[PDB]
Amino acid sequence: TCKECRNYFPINEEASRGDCVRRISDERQSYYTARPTTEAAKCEGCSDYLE
Amino acid sequence: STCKECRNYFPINEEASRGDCVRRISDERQSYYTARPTTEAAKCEGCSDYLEN
Amino acid sequence: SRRDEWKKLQEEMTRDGGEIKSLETVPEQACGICLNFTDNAYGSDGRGSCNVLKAGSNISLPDVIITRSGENGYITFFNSDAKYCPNFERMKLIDTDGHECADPISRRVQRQLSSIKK
Amino acid sequence: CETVEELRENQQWWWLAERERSARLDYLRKATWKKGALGGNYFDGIRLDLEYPTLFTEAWKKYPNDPSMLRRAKATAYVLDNISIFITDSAQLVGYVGSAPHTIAWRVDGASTVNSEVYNEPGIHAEPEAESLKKVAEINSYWNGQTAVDKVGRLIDPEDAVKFFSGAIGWGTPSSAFGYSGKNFEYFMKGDRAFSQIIAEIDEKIDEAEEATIGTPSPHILPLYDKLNNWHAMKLVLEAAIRFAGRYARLARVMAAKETDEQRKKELLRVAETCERVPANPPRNLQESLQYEHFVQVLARYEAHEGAWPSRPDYYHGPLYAKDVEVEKNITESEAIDLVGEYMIRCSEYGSFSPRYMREGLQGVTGTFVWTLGGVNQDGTDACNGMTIALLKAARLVRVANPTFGFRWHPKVSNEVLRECFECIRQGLGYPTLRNDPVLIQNTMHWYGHPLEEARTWVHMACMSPNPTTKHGTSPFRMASATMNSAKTIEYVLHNGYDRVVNMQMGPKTGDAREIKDFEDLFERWTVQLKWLMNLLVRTVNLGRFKDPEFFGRPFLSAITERAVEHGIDAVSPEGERGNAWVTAFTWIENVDSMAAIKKLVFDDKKYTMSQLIDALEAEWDGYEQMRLDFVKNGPKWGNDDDYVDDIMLRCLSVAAEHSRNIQCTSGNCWPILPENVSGNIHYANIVGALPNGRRRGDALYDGGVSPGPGLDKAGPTAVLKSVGKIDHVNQGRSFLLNQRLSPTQLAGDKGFQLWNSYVRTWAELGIDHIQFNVISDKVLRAAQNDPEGYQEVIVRVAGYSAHFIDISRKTQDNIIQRTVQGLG
Amino acid sequence: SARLDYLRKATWKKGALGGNYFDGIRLDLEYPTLFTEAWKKYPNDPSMLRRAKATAYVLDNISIFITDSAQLVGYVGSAPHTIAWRVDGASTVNSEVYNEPGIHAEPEAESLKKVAEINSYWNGQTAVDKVGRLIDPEDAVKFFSGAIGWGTPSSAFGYSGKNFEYFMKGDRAFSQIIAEIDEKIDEAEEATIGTPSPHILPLYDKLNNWHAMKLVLEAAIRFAGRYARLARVMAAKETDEQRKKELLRVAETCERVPANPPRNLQESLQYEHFVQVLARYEAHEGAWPSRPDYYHGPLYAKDVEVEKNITESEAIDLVGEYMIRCSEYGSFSPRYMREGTFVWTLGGVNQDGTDACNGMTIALLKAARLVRVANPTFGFRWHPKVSNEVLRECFECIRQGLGYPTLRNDPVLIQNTMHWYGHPLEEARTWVHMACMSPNPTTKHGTSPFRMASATMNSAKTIEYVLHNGYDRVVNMQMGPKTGDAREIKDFEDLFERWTVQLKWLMNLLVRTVNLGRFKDPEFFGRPFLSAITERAVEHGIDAVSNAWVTAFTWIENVDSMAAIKKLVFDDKKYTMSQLIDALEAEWDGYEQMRLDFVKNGPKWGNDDDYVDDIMLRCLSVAAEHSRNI
Amino acid sequence: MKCTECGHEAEVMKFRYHYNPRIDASLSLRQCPECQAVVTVDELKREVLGRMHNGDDPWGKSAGIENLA
Ligand SMILES: O=C(O)/C=C/C(=O)O
Ligand code: SF4
Ligand code: SF4
Ligand code: SF4
Ligand SMILES: [Fe+3]
Repeated sequence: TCKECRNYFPINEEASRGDCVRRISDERQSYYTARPTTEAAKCEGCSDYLE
Repeated sequence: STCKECRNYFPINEEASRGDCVRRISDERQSYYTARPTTEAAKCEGCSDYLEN
Repeated sequence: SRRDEWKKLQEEMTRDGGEIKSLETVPEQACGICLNFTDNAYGSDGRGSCNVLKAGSNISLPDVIITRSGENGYITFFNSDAKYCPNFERMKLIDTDGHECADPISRRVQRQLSSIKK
Repeated sequence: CETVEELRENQQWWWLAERERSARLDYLRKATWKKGALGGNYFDGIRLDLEYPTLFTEAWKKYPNDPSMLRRAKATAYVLDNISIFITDSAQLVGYVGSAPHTIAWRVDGASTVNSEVYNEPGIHAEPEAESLKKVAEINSYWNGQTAVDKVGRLIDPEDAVKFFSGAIGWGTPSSAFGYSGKNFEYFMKGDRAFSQIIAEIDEKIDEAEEATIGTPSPHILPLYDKLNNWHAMKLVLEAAIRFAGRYARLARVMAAKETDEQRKKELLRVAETCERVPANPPRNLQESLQYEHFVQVLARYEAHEGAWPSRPDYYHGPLYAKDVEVEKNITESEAIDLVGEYMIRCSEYGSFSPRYMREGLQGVTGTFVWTLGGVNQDGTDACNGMTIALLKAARLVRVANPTFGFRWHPKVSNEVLRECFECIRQGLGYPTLRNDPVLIQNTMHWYGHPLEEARTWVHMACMSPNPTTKHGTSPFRMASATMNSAKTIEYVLHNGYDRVVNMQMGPKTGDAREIKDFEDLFERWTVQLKWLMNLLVRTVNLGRFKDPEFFGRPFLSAITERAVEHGIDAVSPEGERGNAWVTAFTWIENVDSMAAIKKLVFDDKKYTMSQLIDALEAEWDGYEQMRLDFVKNGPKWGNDDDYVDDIMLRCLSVAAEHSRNIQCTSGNCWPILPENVSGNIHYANIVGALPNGRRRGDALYDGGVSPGPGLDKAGPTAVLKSVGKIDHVNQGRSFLLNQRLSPTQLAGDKGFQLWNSYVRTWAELGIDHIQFNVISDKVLRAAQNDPEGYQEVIVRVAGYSAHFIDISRKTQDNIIQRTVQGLG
Repeated sequence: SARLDYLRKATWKKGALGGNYFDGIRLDLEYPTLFTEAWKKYPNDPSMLRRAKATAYVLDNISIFITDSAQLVGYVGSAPHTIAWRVDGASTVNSEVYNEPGIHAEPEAESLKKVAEINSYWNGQTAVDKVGRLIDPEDAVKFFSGAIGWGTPSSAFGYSGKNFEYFMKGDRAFSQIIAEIDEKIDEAEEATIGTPSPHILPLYDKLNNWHAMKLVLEAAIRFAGRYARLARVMAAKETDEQRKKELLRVAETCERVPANPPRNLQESLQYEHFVQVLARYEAHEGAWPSRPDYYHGPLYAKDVEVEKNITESEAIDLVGEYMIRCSEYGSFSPRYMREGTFVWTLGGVNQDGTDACNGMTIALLKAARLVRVANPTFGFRWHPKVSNEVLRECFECIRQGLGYPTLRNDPVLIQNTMHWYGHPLEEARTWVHMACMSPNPTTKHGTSPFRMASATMNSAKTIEYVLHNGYDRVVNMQMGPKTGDAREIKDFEDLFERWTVQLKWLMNLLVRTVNLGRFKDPEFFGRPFLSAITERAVEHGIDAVSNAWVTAFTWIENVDSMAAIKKLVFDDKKYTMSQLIDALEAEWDGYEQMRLDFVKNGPKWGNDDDYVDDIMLRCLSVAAEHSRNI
Repeated sequence: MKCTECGHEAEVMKFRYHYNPRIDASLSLRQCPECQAVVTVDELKREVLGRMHNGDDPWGKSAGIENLA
């Protein structure tokens, strides 16, 4: 799921909830982005998942 | 057939398509007449009160 | 904050939606046949209160939360399933007669409960 | 067997009236399906109407974007177009709320709780029980959540919503969906204005509004657009009403074609012509006037529940009755009596589904329908005429329980009218209920500041409360839905504001009981509880009335009131209306009787400590029966001309009146209290626990608002009159219900009227506003209890309304039988 | 500086060239999707409370980003390249979003499927749809036909004024506003459980409004906390010490503001950018009223000149990056509206009225010079005693050709505001540029909460209606009032009377539509966040937006035609009155010689000819009085 | 107490209390928990005497002039 992913980060040691961090490089600028994630959620059709 | 052939159908006007289905109901307490709008083009289908001619 | 407490109680009272779809049958062990159930008098919608359980209890989930220490009773409906409630007890006298005025303690006037003989 | 002479000699009145009435009246009386509730259940043959809810839901879904009142207008227009309409075999007056005579109407958007009760109600669904319940569930699924009462509950403070709808302290619904409204008879019932004239006025207003909104842009035209929609809605519904009448006319003509009897054909043609005339044009004869009023009421009841029937038939049908029967003799007196009796029967036939508190609180009646008789004109002269005599005779002939009469008695009432009212009372109808007209005029003027001329036109709103029918006097909302269970105040003083029924802390923690030092502390605690209850109920009803135009909307009522038509506002809007709001107080006597018992046995006798009293009340007099008997017998009771209790009663009324003057309605008027019980003394019989006056939970509360308890009074009727007379009816309260019972043997014969007239003079000289009488033997009621096979026309006055004996619940029957049989003399 | 160069090079311009976006710009779909889901969640809530809950849900679940060298955070959109969409602004806007090419992602089929589903849900439930339904059906069909003009009569588009004195003095932040709202809510709750009276009846919906006002600020604070978490994560990833310090400072800034009043210059700038961004998550907000040099003044002066907390060049760097963050914002606009510009005000006078100009004016000028953004154009407010160095810097900046500052004559503008508004003298000093020609003070009572979108009037269709008796060939409909047949006239004065009776109806149509929209928009389109940051709305617990002037389009071609018709047809008699009608019905087809004559000797505007200026003055004067009447 | 119809021998509280028409007298209606029959009870001395039928009037009246107890 999310827990094993490289970019998933827990908000706090005791919080199951994380924020997903994706490093994205656009034509003109590279930037970070975050989106909430519940950490129990299936990776399912996630193309950005990393080991 | 349709509401046209039913004995319980009465057109509101001699030219108008719309009419009233008028039926006589009997209860254990009373008997009365009930009127209900009908388009005269609707098929009888599952109408248990339909009576031709 | 009393506002949050009364909002929680009101939201528990308005148990509408899928639960309204559930009214067709009553479970084998229902709140409506429990001895600790006090039926509502404002309407026959099936709402009520619990004399034993209190405040934010919960009996729907398998891991029931039982809080017997509180100020306000637990809002239960006549068709709520009681197979997971520790304190459930089948009441010995069910007055299904609906031709008499409301008795919250011992009268059940709902249609579904009309066939529940003791 | 059962000959007229024998029936008169043996004092039977139901079978005598059956014998007396004509064939048409007998058929129409036996053709009515009773719409009352036996306990919480309707009559066995009654069925729930699915035609009106299905049609209303289908039409309502078609216009999601329309405003509430315009959308309701369109929906009810579609319903009136497509609903089944019927005419009984021997009916001269047409009109009904439903699709069949044996069927009650369902208020779809009244409340989600009401819809759930509809689904849960046994025996009111059609033969395909699975299919009928499936349709009901399909309706409920759509209508669950977006209901006006749900909006009110979500808007008010959550504590108020939880406690109000808990069913322990309130007996009302804060919306126009359930309740009633006042009819502006001065607008649509003066012989110059009918639906066509109102439509013309609305058209003129729409024309000027559209001209304003099509020309120069100024802020004054900004509020016009909503007004336009309102006006359109009103006009639309009015047009639908005309079309509705047209439908009946067409049906009548069709029936006239089929009939092979010349007289019935002639009557059907007359009915067709009547329905073609009214409500479009002002009535020209008696039948057209009756049909016009019945049409207005039926359309109003299609609009909403309308649990009361406010009308003054002898004052507005009086001119046309005088023109027809007396001035030019178009129709004989017998035909006039036939028309009036069948009009009353048509009034009784109305039935609708109401919440459980309304169903149990109104045993045997869909609602309380009171028609005002007698009175005075706006000038002040006697307003009684031959139409009043006709109405009294018709009521005696038909013996219909639900439509009752409130007679506005004034000193110059003609003796023949008093004799007819006494004859109606003596037959056991329970009505007319004599009302002291001058003190009621003064009461209206003092409370709401109505002008004298407007106040003279008052009619009963539901049971007791006067309400003028003028342009500003009339009230369009049931502000009395702030009903209170008065016993709750004293029960919360003794239980620290905790209620066992709802398992919730209801009242404020005025202080722990069991330690009240002196009577002053207890009275202060009771004052705190009473003020809390009044504030809660009045705030809830005030917000309901304020938000009703947006939540519910009423096109027809706004269409038939001068205020709304003139200003384009909704009817229930307080824009130009005098408040005329009051609080009803159920079981008021219990508070003062408990006060008396405590003040006597605890503080002034030291017979019992407060600890023993509280322990006995917690144990509900179990193992303390001797203590309960001591509290009943030794404790002085109201209605015995004893200053010990009467002073406490006056003090309670004084503090209540002071608080009423403090609080204000949506219009800024006062909130006087009205002691009365109806059948609420039985609905709440299990909601109020043991009290120091000797009651036990499950016992019935006291019958009337200010009447003595069952058997508690011992001095006699004169002492009751004197005790009630100590109340200043003009100042202390809005009105006070005084139920009483008279022995049929005493009232029989020549001298019965003289005794009744002496009692009436005594009642009037003491300034008592209201009196009621119940004249029925105990043996007849016991026989009806044993077997209801023949006693289908036995009527008993319960509290502010009359009902058939074999229809009310067994507990109510046993309690009504127990009332004291006072002896005049 | 290098960071300024990188940030300038890393911006995706949101301006429209030739009336169209650049290729890279894309429409954001995450924001409309989240907003629609949240809207679906709560059907029973009032408009403002429902919008507050929807915006809170969006801010919780929106995708946020921090650029590689960014020192300020906050963006209206899910990515730097995307554009904002006002999903429930107007159904016409939604349909144009569907139609518009080039702003849809690579799965163009799927993206258009999602856009079509969103439009299907929002079709018939938009605020403009409600305004059109409330107006009379004929008026709605005329207005939304597009022949008379294009306008959006709702608060979803328009210009919003910000009560800067309320939340930008330094005393108050979002937490202090939340505390005051809590005080108001507690007082209202106390009232609603007290004595019944008609006075407390309005307080219920007022309580709901206050609840929405509080919810939006809580959501905003959580949004800044999310940005702080992202900053801390990026600090954990990155290794360079300077970028580590910058990211930690960004995290501290996002934690301090908007919850608490700013302590340094960076916190002040970030607080203001957060306020602007959260404002533009609510509606279109076609303008940028803010003035930086005044409300950031004390903090910048304290940090740079008072105590040398930060180096001087870093101030210019931060201001340049602030303007960069200003330029990145953009929302979709209708093609007619896409054809505004974010304008700030510098210099000016204090509340007392003495030399509000400080060192940050110079900082702003230098940052604009090196950054060279086009949209953030700030005009200067010139008092008679401006310091010479400030004007020298302004002239040096104007030399570079940036197009700003556009010096505003401050005293005459002050007197204009004094004369037609009647604001107090001290209030009139503290004014900002709200609309292209409108000033608006930033005090409590002086501030205007919201101004309408100024719908567009086609000043050419009225003449065509006059000469066609109110009938347009473009659309087979009768729109203009039928005054008379153009064939029978008497004089150019009678023709002027017909034109005037057409034009009065045309202008009244737009004025009535905009006025009804302005009246009804509290119920149709609530504004929770705008109400939160205005002192009046917080104090009285009312919706913040509770005169309308319409722009004229193509008014010059009509006066050209009027001059040609007045002089050629009657004064010179070269052509008869019927021939022009017959040529116009054929659209000058087969009448090439007559068309060339009618445009040749028919004088064009700009000839400096008293006869042409005569009709120009007449046509403008007659409309001016009608505008005055309205 | 001892129910007349069946020898259930419960406590006074166990029997379900219906109502007492005469508030000054000590006699009311209670339902046996075993046989569910409605019977008349004498609260003063706490025993059941007879079952209650519809026509019966055990209470009488403590006032009035017509049917006194
Ligand atoms: O609405 C009520 O409860 C009472 C009404 C009345 O007495 O008129
Ligand atoms: S990339 Fe996908 S799997 Fe990895 S944290 Fe983000 S959402 Fe979860
Ligand atoms: S009975 Fe049936 S078929 Fe006949 S008229 Fe009525 S609806 Fe039509
Ligand atoms: S089943 Fe449990 S929750 Fe329900 S009424 Fe009985 S004790 Fe209360
Ligand atoms: Fe037994």
